Amino acid sequence: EAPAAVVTGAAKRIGRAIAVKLHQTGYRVVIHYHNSAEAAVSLADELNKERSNTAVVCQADLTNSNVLPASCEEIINSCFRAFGRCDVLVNNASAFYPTPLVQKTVETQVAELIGTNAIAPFLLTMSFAQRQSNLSIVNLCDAMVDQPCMAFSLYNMGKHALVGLTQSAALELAPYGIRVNGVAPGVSLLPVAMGEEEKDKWRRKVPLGRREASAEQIADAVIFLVSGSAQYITGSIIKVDGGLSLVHA
Amino acid sequence: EAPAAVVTGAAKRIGRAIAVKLHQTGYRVVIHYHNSAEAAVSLADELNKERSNTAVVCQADLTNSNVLPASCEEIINSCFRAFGRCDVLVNNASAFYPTPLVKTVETQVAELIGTNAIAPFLLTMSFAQRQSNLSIVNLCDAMVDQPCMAFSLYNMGKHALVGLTQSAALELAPYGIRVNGVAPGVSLLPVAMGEEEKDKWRRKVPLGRREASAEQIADAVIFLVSGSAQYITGSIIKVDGGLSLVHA
Amino acid sequence: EAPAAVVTGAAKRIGRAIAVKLHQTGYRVVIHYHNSAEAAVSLADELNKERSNTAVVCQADLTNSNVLPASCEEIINSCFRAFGRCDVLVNNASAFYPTPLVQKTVETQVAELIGTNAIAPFLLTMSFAQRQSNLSIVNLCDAMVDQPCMAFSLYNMGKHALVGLTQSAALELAPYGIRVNGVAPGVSLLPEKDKWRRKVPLGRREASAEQIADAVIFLVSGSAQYITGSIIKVDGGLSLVHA
Amino acid sequence: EAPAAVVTGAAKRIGRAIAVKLHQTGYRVVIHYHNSAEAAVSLADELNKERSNTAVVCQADLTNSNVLPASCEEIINSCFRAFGRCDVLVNNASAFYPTPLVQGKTVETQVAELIGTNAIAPFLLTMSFAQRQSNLSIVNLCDAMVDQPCMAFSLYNMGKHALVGLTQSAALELAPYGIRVNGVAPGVSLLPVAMGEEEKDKWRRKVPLGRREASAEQIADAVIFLVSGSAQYITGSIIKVDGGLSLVHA
Ligand SMILES: NC(=O)c1ccc[n+]([C@@H]2O[C@H](COP(=O)([O-])OP(=O)(O)OC[C@H]3O[C@@H](n4cnc5c(N)ncnc54)[C@H](OP(=O)(O)O)[C@@H]3O)[C@@H](O)[C@H]2O)c1
Ligand SMILES: NC(=O)c1ccc[n+]([C@@H]2O[C@H](COP(=O)([O-])OP(=O)(O)OC[C@H]3O[C@@H](n4cnc5c(N)ncnc54)[C@H](OP(=O)(O)O)[C@@H]3O)[C@@H](O)[C@H]2O)c1
Ligand SMILES: NC(=O)c1ccc[n+]([C@@H]2O[C@H](COP(=O)([O-])OP(=O)(O)OC[C@H]3O[C@@H](n4cnc5c(N)ncnc54)[C@H](OP(=O)(O)O)[C@@H]3O)[C@@H](O)[C@H]2O)c1
Ligand SMILES: NC(=O)c1ccc[n+]([C@@H]2O[C@H](COP(=O)([O-])OP(=O)(O)OC[C@H]3O[C@@H](n4cnc5c(N)ncnc54)[C@H](OP(=O)(O)O)[C@@H]3O)[C@@H](O)[C@H]2O)c1
Ligand SMILES: CCc1nc(N)nc(N)c1-c1ccc(Cl)cc1
Ligand SMILES: CCc1nc(N)nc(N)c1-c1ccc(Cl)cc1
Ligand SMILES: CCc1nc(N)nc(N)c1-c1ccc(Cl)cc1
Ligand SMILES: CCc1nc(N)nc(N)c1-c1ccc(Cl)cc1
Repeated sequence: EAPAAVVTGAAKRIGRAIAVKLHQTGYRVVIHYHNSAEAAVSLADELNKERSNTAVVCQADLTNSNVLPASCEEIINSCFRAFGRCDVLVNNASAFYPTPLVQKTVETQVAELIGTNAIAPFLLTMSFAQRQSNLSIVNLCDAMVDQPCMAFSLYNMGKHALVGLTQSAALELAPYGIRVNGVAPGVSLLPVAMGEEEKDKWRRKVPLGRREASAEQIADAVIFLVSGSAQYITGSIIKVDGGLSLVHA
Repeated sequence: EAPAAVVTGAAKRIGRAIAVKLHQTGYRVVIHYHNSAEAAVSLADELNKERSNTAVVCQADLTNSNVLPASCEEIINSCFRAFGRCDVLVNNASAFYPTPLVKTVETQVAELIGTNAIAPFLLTMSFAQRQSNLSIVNLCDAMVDQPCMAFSLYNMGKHALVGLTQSAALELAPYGIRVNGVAPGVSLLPVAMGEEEKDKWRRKVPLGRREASAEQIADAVIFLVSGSAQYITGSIIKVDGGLSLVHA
Repeated sequence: EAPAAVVTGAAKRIGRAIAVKLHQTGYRVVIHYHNSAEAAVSLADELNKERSNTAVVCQADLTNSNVLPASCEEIINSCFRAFGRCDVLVNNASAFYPTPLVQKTVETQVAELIGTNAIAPFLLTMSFAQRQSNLSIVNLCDAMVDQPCMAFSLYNMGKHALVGLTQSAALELAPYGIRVNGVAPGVSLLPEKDKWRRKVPLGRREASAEQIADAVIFLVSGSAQYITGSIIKVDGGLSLVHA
Repeated sequence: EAPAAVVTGAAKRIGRAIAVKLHQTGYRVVIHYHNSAEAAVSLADELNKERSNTAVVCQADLTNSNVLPASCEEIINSCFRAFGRCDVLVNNASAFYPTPLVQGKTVETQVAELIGTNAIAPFLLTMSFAQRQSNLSIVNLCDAMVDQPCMAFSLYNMGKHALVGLTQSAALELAPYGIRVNGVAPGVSLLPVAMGEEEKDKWRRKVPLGRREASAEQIADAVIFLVSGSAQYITGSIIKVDGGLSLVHA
């Protein structure tokens, strides 16, 4: 039978491209979404038009709270309910906004930024492992974590914690045959709210091509990590950043 | 006038040695503690016997919760109320216990990610908002990239603290606040640990086959807050006897 | 036309596996060797039996010396002469032995360890770029570079230098569309063996040269067109394991 | 009896600052130099005027060659010859110039100079320091920007990366001998003498902490900490002294 993957935040942008490319590869997919119901449903319909019964949606808020463990367990359970197995988890969903140190509550910001970027990946990892071929987890990291944007402390803290998770889970889950790796974009699809002049400023920084990564280029690295061509790779984080992280101030 | 410092988890072990050394250097100290009230008060009394009105205690749980921002604002405020200034913040307090992937898990998240990362972040916000050689020192972990098995939430917290160190160094540089870390390998070993297990850790350390004293950790904190470190920000100094360089 | 690749130290072990997989992928290949002429020619015979005139050999000593720049220019030129193009350079050749700090001359050891592991990759990079589509260079790094083996100072130095070359050349050659990346094995083909295997988290799977070659195939592919300056560890998780 | 230190490339700039601060701390010093004879002697005269017989000069080219091991052995021997002991080695001397990958000295001369001064001579001096053997240590002058390198400086960057590898490998292997091995990694400190003020200001404006380069004494302060008793458990560590520069994105 066909393997099955969960992709978080899969309705739009990079998560959509990952879900598409996994499906093209032969996976059945759970399209997790939070607010983007119409886009999630439209994607599942597109994938099911290609092969019936190969895509479902699953709604969840991945903000940290006392029920986040239950929500994460339910996302994994939704893959077993639909497809009878769960071979790949892709932790893609992520909040991003500034949290300046000097002048939503700050605890809501902690819950959203650390919850989506770190705690939900951790809880999803627990539930993936507990509910258990070529099993693997891919975490969407950030190649610029050590040269961060000013005023983004909580986002940066969350992405650093996700590197720690990737490493710790690779070590702990290797005996169960589950590999755990990361893909670290530099700039890929730019923020919807960002003006054209600012987008071009970011583009001009990238050595390879002076352009952002497509979503498909990011997804290409995810497909490699889940493939049989990566069977001895665990704990690794692949930068897909066009050289951006090597550029000095 | 004498500068003042806040040290979190200062009643015992490394945080106690840091508070002692800061005091010996000339700082007035806030000794934060959670459960260890008798040891925090005994330290305060020792330091005030050495020089009157130079130490106070401040109790707080640094577990993450809806009240943690207020608690961290109150720790910093305690230094201003006692001493009229707050020049140094040492984020030392830390929960450490296994969280296997295969207390509720959300309590473990609150304790391990709150003490190791969120409380340092909120303390950093409160310190900066209240603002000469100002600096913050974060107690990191030199083994964060070769972590102990089954310690994912602790490791996640310590990685998040590296990110805070860097992000806060960059954002607080314009205000003249330096932000750095000290990363022990093994220093004071857990008190429950049998000597046979302690000796196994000691044997791994290239430099002397022995754990760091708390005082050796504190010496790196004293350097980073001193005028000999005035250009250092965003740096994490390993104090690990070469342990992180040892392969499996 | 089919793209072409140079693989250094391609007669045996990892380099041989890389050459085979590039050839299977559709590359024409230059098989570099120093001492292993019989194995280089045996490999070329196997590859040419599959597709005629798709594999040649090239002899060079990659020890640093006054003639190393000309040797490296000749390896690159051999690819252009055989195949009319040179799309991929894999810097695989490497010397490995201990050089204790406290007690071949030490300067011969510098020439071999630093020359084969770092300087010849630098000179090959220069010649590859100067003679220039999906162009890329892949350097064989070491996943244990920051947890080095005791008494291997010069080997470790040269592998660190190779990381610096990977990064510096990625930046400088990006405007030319040449990507520069690394693959960092941990324990692959062993030179006591069991001791090492039991420490690898993914130790249920034997380490293989083909697994290393798979990462090289990804990095040279169109699936890696935005990837430059990246070093992929292929080590079963070994570098995550504390002492 | 006062401890003794060797500082390479100590006639001017950062290496002079390091020699001066070690001397102020109580060390006797060997001021190594290559071409800067007048500045080396000037400095040793100043230090000797402060306390007699506490500074000597030693001349040596640190370019790689088949004689480099003998030169490095001789530098260490000069410390024992003058002072009877050698407690600290500071590997400061360093060539720096561009070596573009795509197109005067031959490339092999550039290799010998850039990799010799930045890496091979530190390795040979480390071997001779250890063989000739309490608070013994080595400090290597690294570069905080080694992972965000300047365009066209590949050989310099390769040499600094190799020096990180040496720092770590020598820390591990020399720990049983009680010799600590650490690094200090400037971002921008004293700017090139050839650089125009406009270009210097471009660099200064990038630095978060103060929008200025490190003084030479700020770099020396980190060296003095690492050789001190306050660092007695620290080995294999590289301290950035960079004002936050390495944290700044493109
Ligand atoms: N784009 C880049 O250049 C870039 C650069 C560096 C790293 N990355 C990483 O790559 C991944 C994909 O980036 P992207 O730009 O495609 O991300 P994005 O568009 O900013 O976010 C992806 C999705 O995350 C989901 N999400 C946000 N908050 C959530 C919450 N509270 N609960 C559950 N889901 C939530 C949202 O789903 P709904 O729309 O359904 O609400 C959203 O569509 C992220 O991890 C990002 O950090 C991207
Ligand atoms: N010891 C080592 O070898 C070592 C190795 C690597 C890193 N480090 C780091 O170095 C720092 C000091 O280490 P240590 O061994 O001295 O630490 P420790 O003894 O484990 O803990 C220090 C103090 O943290 C406070 N703490 C724990 N949970 C708390 C909470 N919920 N709220 C507030 N405070 C809390 C406790 O204060 P009360 O007693 O008052 O409750 C405790 O005494 C830590 O950050 C540790 O991670 C140490
Ligand atoms: N095996 C592993 O586990 C492992 C681990 C970490 C990193 N790596 C990296 O992976 C790559 C391939 O490793 P491997 O074990 O397959 O290497 P290997 O067999 O030790 O050597 C590869 C080839 O390099 C060539 N070589 C050595 N010294 C030379 C010189 N002076 N001039 C020219 N060529 C020379 C030799 O070719 P000839 O036989 O023709 O003379 C040799 O067959 C290396 O860069 C290595 O450092 C491997
Ligand atoms: N300045 C900075 O901003 C900065 C930034 C990053 C790293 N660093 C590192 O910090 C250290 C000191 O920097 P600096 O700017 O003071 O260095 P520098 O002025 O460029 O060079 C220091 C000395 O190196 C000696 N040297 C050069 N080539 C030599 C050779 N072939 N043989 C022997 N000695 C040789 C020269 O001695 P003579 O004059 O006697 O010939 C020179 O005075 C260097 O390792 C540098 O890489 C500095
Ligand atoms: C808002 C898009 C976004 N979402 C998430 N989850 N993470 C990010 N790192 C970004 C991001 C992308 C490009 C730039 Cl230039 C800045 C931030
Ligand atoms: C329990 C002491 C402790 N507390 C905290 N906060 N962090 C740690 N990293 C440790 C610790 C020290 C030595 C060993 Cl061997 C293991 C863990
Ligand atoms: C001789 C094989 C070899 N050659 C080179 N060129 N580099 C290496 N790192 C090794 C190697 C492989 C396995 C072990 Cl355990 C140690 C070293
Ligand atoms: C020429 C001074 C110099 N010498 C050496 N040995 N290394 C360096 N890294 C520099 C240097 C300092 C500042 C700038 Cl901006 C650029 C280079």
